[PDB]
Order: sequence, then structure tokens, then C-alpha cells
Amino acid sequence: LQSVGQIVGEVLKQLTEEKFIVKATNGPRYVVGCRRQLDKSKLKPGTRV
Amino acid sequence: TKGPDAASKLPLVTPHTQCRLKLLKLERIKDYLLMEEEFIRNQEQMKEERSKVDDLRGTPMSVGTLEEIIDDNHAIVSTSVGSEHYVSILSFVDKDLLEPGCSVLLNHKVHAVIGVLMDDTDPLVTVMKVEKAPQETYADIGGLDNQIQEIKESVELPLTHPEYYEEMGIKPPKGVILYGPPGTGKTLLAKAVANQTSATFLRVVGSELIQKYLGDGPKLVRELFRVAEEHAPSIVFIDEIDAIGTKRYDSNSGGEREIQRTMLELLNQLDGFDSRGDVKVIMATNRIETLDPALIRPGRIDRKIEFPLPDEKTKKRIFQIHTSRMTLADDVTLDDLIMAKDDLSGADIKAICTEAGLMALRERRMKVTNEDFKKSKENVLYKTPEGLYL
Amino acid sequence: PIRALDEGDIALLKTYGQSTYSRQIKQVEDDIQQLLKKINELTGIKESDTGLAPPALWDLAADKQTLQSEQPLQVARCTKIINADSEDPKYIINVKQFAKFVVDLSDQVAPTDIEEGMRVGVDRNKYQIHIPLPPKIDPTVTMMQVEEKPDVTYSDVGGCKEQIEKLREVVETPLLHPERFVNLGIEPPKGVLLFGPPGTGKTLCARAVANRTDACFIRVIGSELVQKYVGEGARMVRELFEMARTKKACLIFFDEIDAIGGARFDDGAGGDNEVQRTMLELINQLDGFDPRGNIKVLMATNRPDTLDPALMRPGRLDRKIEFSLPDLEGRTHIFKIHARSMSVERDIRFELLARLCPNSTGAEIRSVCTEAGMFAIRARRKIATEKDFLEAVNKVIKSRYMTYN
Amino acid sequence: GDLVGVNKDSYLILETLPTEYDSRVKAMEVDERPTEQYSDIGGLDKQIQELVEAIVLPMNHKEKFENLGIQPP
Amino acid sequence: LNAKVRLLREELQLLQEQGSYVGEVVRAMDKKKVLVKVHPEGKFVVDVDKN
Ligand SMILES: Nc1ncnc2c1ncn2[C@@H]1O[C@H](COP(=O)(O)OP(=O)(O)OP(=O)(O)O)[C@@H](O)[C@H]1O
Ligand SMILES: Nc1ncnc2c1ncn2[C@@H]1O[C@H](COP(=O)(O)OP(=O)(O)OP(=O)(O)O)[C@@H](O)[C@H]1O
Ligand SMILES: [Mg+2]
Ligand SMILES: [Mg+2]
Repeated sequence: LQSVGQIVGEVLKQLTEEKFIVKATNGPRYVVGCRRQLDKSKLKPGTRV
Repeated sequence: TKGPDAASKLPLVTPHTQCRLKLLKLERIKDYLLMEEEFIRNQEQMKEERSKVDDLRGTPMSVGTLEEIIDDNHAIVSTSVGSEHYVSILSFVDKDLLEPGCSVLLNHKVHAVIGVLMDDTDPLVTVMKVEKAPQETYADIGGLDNQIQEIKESVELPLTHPEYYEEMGIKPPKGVILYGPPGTGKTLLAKAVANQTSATFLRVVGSELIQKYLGDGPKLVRELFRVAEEHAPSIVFIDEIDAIGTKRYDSNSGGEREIQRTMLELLNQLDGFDSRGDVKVIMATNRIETLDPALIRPGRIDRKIEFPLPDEKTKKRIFQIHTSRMTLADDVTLDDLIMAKDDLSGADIKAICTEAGLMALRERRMKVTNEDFKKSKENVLYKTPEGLYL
Repeated sequence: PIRALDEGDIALLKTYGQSTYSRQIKQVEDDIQQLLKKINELTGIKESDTGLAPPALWDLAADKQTLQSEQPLQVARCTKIINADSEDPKYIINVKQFAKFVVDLSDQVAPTDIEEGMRVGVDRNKYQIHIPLPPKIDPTVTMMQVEEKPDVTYSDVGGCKEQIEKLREVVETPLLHPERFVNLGIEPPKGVLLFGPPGTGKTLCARAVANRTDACFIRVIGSELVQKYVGEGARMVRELFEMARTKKACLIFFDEIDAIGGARFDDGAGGDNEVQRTMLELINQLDGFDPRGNIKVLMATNRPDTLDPALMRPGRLDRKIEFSLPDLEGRTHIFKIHARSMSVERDIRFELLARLCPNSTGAEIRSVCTEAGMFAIRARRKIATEKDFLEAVNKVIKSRYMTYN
Repeated sequence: GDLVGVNKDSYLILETLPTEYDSRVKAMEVDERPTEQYSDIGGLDKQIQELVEAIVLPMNHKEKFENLGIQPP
Repeated sequence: LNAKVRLLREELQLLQEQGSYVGEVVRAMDKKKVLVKVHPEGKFVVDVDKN
């Protein structure tokens, strides 16, 4: 009951290590940070997050 | 029945020459204008419940489409984003004036009907009204006496002497099409009508009623004729109508079908099922043969006026009119240019006069001369085998 | 060999051939223009009528009507009552353009008068129902119907006897005298397409039908059926036929139906399949897997060769009628009709004028009569004479046959 | 693919919903069954017989189709 | 230094202030009121400020 859902989006541009352009499905495009433990190189243009 | 919109225009100073009488006339116009300006200034310099009513009215009032008014105090309105709300109606609204589809006003937050905004005319059709009045009187149209007579009988006499027609149970023509070669007075005779008319003039170009989306061209035509009928008497001048109205062939594309649909909407407005107010239509065309018969029909276009290339006396009239304001020399006899049996529109004659003036200025002389006119005639006109006949 | 004007040339041409009043005239004209601008600026902007009622009809304390009854209920359509689970209804709502929701009632004094698809009212924050509403009426289709009968009868339509008889049969006799059809066991046609050269009495006959009929008459604006938002035209035609069925006896009058749908061949018309789709829905409504009821259709068109064969099929358009160019008797009758009201001589030969106007339509003849009157006016004469009518014929019909003597 | 009610804010799947059918889809069914005849369509005996087979026979005599190895399109 | 710091602080304030919509004026109906259509939502009649 205390688990707020996320919003699915797609990576687009692969900015600097800590910056990713992500387009939210049926929504706008943001520049977002990545969770530390999530680890990187698994988020390439088109990847679902 | 809002009433004619007209087109404010100042008086005309009869003496075109630069002399004291013209100065006096212009000074009189100016002094009246100055008195008007000072009167307005003095009015505003010598100058509750409604204020609080407007305060209660929403500050950023929104505009929404009323739909299915209910009860006497509750109606369903639309937010112009597809959503619709079962809103209430304050006592401020007129009531007995709301109709479905009317663009009512809604309080921004509580969304209550608080106004009606019965002026939701689209910008595309508000721009195409005439507020100025071009200074092309009928005295600037050399010749074309028969054409002037026809258009006066169609769009002037029915407003200035509306007894002749009622005295014999005749409805005057509601539609005129001015057709002819490229440049003969077709647009001057609409400019002169606009100048001399007390009716709401509505400029349009056939290439303007066509819209990008689906069903928007017909909607624009319907809106145009709706405003032309609210303001009455009104004249709708569709210049170069062969943009929309060309022959109605069996289309294979989608844009062509939409264009023909716009044309059918225009046809229904011109002569449709229900009726037509005191809106008179003037179309203009270079090539009439390519227009659809349903549009040229003599119920939608009662008069068809040809503007042929001017004959000799008309050409002399054109030269007189367009050299009036020119300091013509006494060496110029404007007959050599007339006699030459070559296609000369009034536009060609005006270009000839302008080029003669420019030739004089090039020669450093402010007074034109016969050699200047000859050179201009040779150098302005841009555009059967020998012996095949005779 | 053409010098270019120097500084002195321009400084002398503006100062040598010159009226001693030219500068003053120019300055005064500029002043007049500026003053006109300033006057327009000060008194500019009227008071756009906002709809306010005359005072003393208002009622302050309506701020309390805005604070109470505040709920600006949205309208929602209950598409599923979730079976009502006996108790604990848990209704579902379908707020259009916004979302679907699972909600309940609230102070609904009649929890039974909810039904499905009853267009309930729903609050903004908590979406509980508050009050039901009557079904939607679609104001566009609502005003499509004709209310004021046009002032055209079956006596201003001259030269159309057989066509008038066929149209009268199909459109009126099944409505006012079903006894003969039921007696003979014939189901009369339900659908007429009036076609002919531009201007022959098609829309005039439609107007006469509208005047004579005592039954619903729906003039369908061919432009109102085309819109953006693919599916909107099909929805409008569906709702139109639904309202027609609601009415006891309906007469639709698609005018200039060449606008709504011709051949269905798309090829490059991928962007014009919406009009074809609404036309297909019209076809389905006209005849498909369902009785159509007491709905009779009129369809006017100049060019019934661009139309879809599926639409022209004689199960939807059953009594195609052609308005041909009137014969000599028809033309004489049209002259008589149109000159009845004119102030004319008492010995004009309208048979002669009908002869002089061959291959001419009723609109053409109307134009001839109008121009005859206009010629009389252009001579300060009160009575239009045979000579004026002949001049009008010459001017309208035509605008050398020495090989056809 | 399933219709579940979900909390507005947290968007958490609360109690599930059985099934939803639009009002139009419910009306999308014959209430009063049409009834005229088969003989009331002339000429296309071949087409009517073929359709009757390929529709009805799989519906009623379903078992024999797979018994004989027929795929009822 | 005071001028530099004040410039930065004022920039901070004016930049953290909320943005503003852009609309097209349909018609300057009435004084102090303007019918303006703001994209993409509907059109309002705004009460213009005194500047
Ligand atoms: N009869 C005329 N009297 C005076 N000027 C004329 C006449 N005919 C043409 N002109 C001149 O032609 C120019 C514009 O012509 P106008 O706009 O009437 O042509 P048009 O027939 O509308 O042409 P188009 O088909 O190219 O639009 C102006 O210089 C106008 O003075
Ligand atoms: N048979 C007729 N009898 C009397 N008047 C007629 C007749 N035919 C045409 N008219 C006159 O012509 C006009 C009627 O035209 P109508 O609206 O019927 O044309 P239409 O055939 O529908 O043409 P379109 O669809 O091509 O615009 C009126 O002026 C009417 O007086
Ligand atoms: Mg022109
Ligand atoms: Mg018609």
C-alpha cells in the first residue's frame, strides 16, 4: 500500500555519466539522473526504464 | 441585424493641383480633426454595483461551448478541451439568449455560466472585412460604362433606390461575376464599389477559403457567409474565384475532394435549401470557361460581366485618367499610342505612363514628352503566320 | 549613355519644379493621417456585448450560489454497474476525454434510478455520483432539423409534373394514405435521388416537400458531416439516423451529397478515407443488418456519376428522379409563374418567349424575367413590355445562324 | 490484459474488475432475431449452401469435422 | 563586491519566479480586457495589468 509506482520511459541520448535524456511514454522528455546501484551501460538509446 | 459596418473615409479634395484652394480644403479637414481630438480629450478630462459584479465574475474568464441548457439555472458546457461540465448559471447572464453551440463564458475555477460572448467570429474571417476604403472612385475607371452600370444596378441601386424593384415585384441580381483577360478593371470595379458603398464589404480570395484540415474550408465558408448575413447589406468580393470553383471532375485524391467540398459549401451558401439574406456576391475571374456550371448558374450568379481589352475611346479615357496627375508636356499627342491596334490593358497603359515618367526623370526632365512616351510604349509591352490569310 | 541622378539632381528636382504650396500640402496631409490615427486610438475599442442582463434582474448573494451547489459536476456515462454485487454497488463511470473510474453514489435519493449509460453527474475530487442527466442531444444534429417551413409550394414548381408526381408519391403518400399501399401489398420506395443539370427545381422541390410535409424534415448540411477527429462524421450520421428513428416519421434531405462520398477508390486518398468512412456508415444506416424504420431519404445532386454505386444502389436510393430541361409547356409555365408578380403588359407572348429560350433551365428563365424587369427600370418605365422581355432573352440565354434558315 | 481498479495516486492495483463491455458493444447484438427464410434468396443456391456448411456445420456437427480431419475455416 | 552579490541575488529571484504562458490576442474586447487564446487549451478573456 506504500509502494508508489514508477513511470515507464525510454532512453534517447546518453548524456554525461550522470545525465540521461528519457522520453516518458505518452509524456514529455526529461533529463534525469540514474540510481547509483542501478549501474550503467545497460541504458542505451531505446532502453526501457 | 447588427447593422452596416461601412468604412470610414475622409472627404476628397476636388482640386488635385497644388494650389491654395486644396490647402484650404485640407486645412479644414485637419482643423475638424483637431477639434474632434480635443473634444475627446476634454471628455476624458472632465470624467460601483457593476464593478463588484465584475469582481464576482471570474478574473481569467474562460470561453466554453454551451450544450443542452437544462432547467432555468443549470446547463452543460464544454471546456474547449473536449471535457464538459454540468455547470450553473448565475443571475448575471441574460438567459433567453443562450442557444446550443453559443460560445458562453465560464468562471475560471468554479466553472459557472457568467457570459455569452456573442462575438465569436474567427480571426480568419474578421481579417477579411473592409475597415478602410480604397480611394478608387468610379472617376478613376476610364470607360467600362456598361460594366459600371451593371454592377451599380446589382449592388448599388438595390440599396439607394429600393423602390424600383418592389414596384414591379422583381428581385435584383444577388450575384455578379466579373470575368476577363489579365487586367481590365475587374478589381478596380470592386475597389470602387467598396469606396462608394455603405454596405459591409468583405474581401476574399478563392485561394484563402481553402484550409489545411478536413472540414475546415467548408466551415470557414459557412462562417464567412454567416457574418456577411449578420451584417446587412453586405457585399462579398471573391477575387480570383477559379482558385476554388473550377470544374468538378471525378477526383482520385483527397485534397481535391476536400476542395470540391469547399466549393459545394460555397454553392449551398450562394443558393441552398433554406434562404439568403441581403448579401450580394461579386466574384472575379481571368478564365471563366474553367468554372463549374453549378457556380456560374444564373441563380447564384445572375450577372456575368466581361471586361474585354479596351477599344480606342476607352484607351483614350485610360490615358487621360492616368496622365491627369502628370505634368504632361504640350508636345505629347496621346493618339499615336491609342491608334496602334495592339492589346493594351488599362494596366498596360498605366505602366506606359509610369515608364514614360521614369524615362523623363532619367533624362533629368520632370515634364514627360512624346519621345518618352514612345520609348515607354516600346519597352513596357512584353508580348497568324504571314500571308496565310489573304 | 544614361547619367545617374547625383545629389544635386535630386536636390533640384525636389526644389525647382515645385508649387509654393507643395510643402504645406504634404505636411497637412501627414498631420491629417496622424490625427486620424490618434482619434482611432483614443475612442478605439467598443464594449463587446458580454451577455449581461439589465440590472434588477440580477440577484446578489449568488456568491452563495457559487459557494453552495458549488460542485461543477462533470458528466459521466455509467458503462458497467459491476453487477451491483447486490449490496455495495461500486458503479463504473466513463468520463469522456478524461478517464474511467470506479465510484459510488452520494446523497443519491434514488439509488435505483441509475441504470447503465444514464449520463450521471460526477464530482471533481471524489468521483461519487450526485445527479443523473437526460441523454445527449448533439446540438449540431438538433439544429439540422427544419423548424420553420419555407414559403415554397407545389405551385411555383412549373415544368415538373411527372417528377413532382413521383416525389409526391414516394415522400407523402406512404405518410398520409398507407391504406392503398397496404391494400395492394406494395412497400413504397424509401429513398429518392433527385438529379439533373444545375438548376432545374431539385432544391425547389425539396423546399416544396418541406412546406407540404407534416413529419420530421432534416436538412443535412453536407459540410457539418465532415470534420477532423476521424470517426466524428460517422458518429454524427449515426446520431442523426438515431434521432430520425426516434421521430415517428422522418424525411432526411441530404443536399449536394456529392460532397459526402463519391467512388471509394483511395489510392492516393489515404488522407480522405474519413469522408469515405462516414459515407459507408450512411450506407449502412440506409440499408444494412437492421430495419430502418419510417425514414425516407432525399438526395439532391447535379453529378450523380461520381457517387458510389453502393450508395446509388436501389435499396438505398429507390426512386431516382431526373429533373430534365423543361419542354416548351414547362418553360411557358415557368415564365407564367415567375412573371405573375411582375408589373408587365397584358399581351406578352410567354409561349413565344418559351420558344425563344430552348435548352434553358428554370433558373435561366427566372434570370430572363429579372433582366426584363431590369431593362424596364433602366428606362424609367413601370411596365415591362414584350420588347424588354425579348431583350432580356437575348442578354441572358445567349450571352450567326444563316446556315440554318 | 485485464481490467483492474487502481488507486488514483499510488497507482497500486486494488480489487480487480471482471469485464467491461461498451454500451455500443452490448447493443452490437441481435435482440429481435431476423426471420424470413432461406428460399427468400434466389439464384445463389451454391453460395448459400457453401456458407451454411462452412458456418453452421462446424457449429453443430463439430465433432465429425475433427473425426474426418476437416479444418472448419 | 556588493553590486556583484546583489546582481546574482536578483537574478536568482527573477529566475526562480514562475514562468508565463503565451497566447494570441483574438480581439482587445472592452477596455482592460483582452480575449486571448492560449495554446493548446481554450481561450480566456484576461484582465490586462496596469503597465
Ligand atoms: N478601365 C480602367 N480604367 C482605369 N484604370 C484601369 C482600367 N483597367 C485597368 N486599369 C488599371 O489596371 C491596374 C489594375 O487593374 P485591375 O486590378 O482592375 O485588373 P484585374 O482585371 O483585376 O486583373 P487580374 O486578372 O490580373 O487580377 C490599375 O492601374 C488600374 O488603374
Ligand atoms: N421547374 C421550375 N419551376 C419554377 N422555378 C424553377 C424551376 N426550376 C428552377 N426554377 C427557379 O430556379 C431556382 C431554383 O433552383 P434550384 O435550387 O432548384 O436548383 P438546383 O437544380 O438544385 O441546382 P444546383 O443543385 O445545381 O445548385 C429558383 O429561382 C426557381 O425559381
Ligand atoms: Mg484581379
Ligand atoms: Mg440545389
